[PDB]
Amino acid sequence: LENAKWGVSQLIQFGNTLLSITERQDAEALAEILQTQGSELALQSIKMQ
Amino acid sequence: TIDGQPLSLSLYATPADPSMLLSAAITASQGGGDLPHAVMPMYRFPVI
Repeated sequence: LENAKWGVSQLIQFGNTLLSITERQDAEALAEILQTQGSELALQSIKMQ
Repeated sequence: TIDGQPLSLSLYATPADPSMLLSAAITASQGGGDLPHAVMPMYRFPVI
């Protein structure tokens, strides 16, 4: 039971870390796509000026 | 004309369009960690 509780506590740690990694990944991809479309809008605004 | 102004109008050349700036992320590739030499200790398997 001590060995099993060890392994399951390590698995809890890995699941928490995987959750944090995938939400950081999603926020990073969001910021990247925001910068790309901001660049395109800046080009269009220069063409308007 | 009589006043020296031209009858035929002038040519209007097209200005250059603003270009789109490009960036890139070049990537590297370093080697992995290679395994060192193993030493045998004095304790049993649950202790080590």
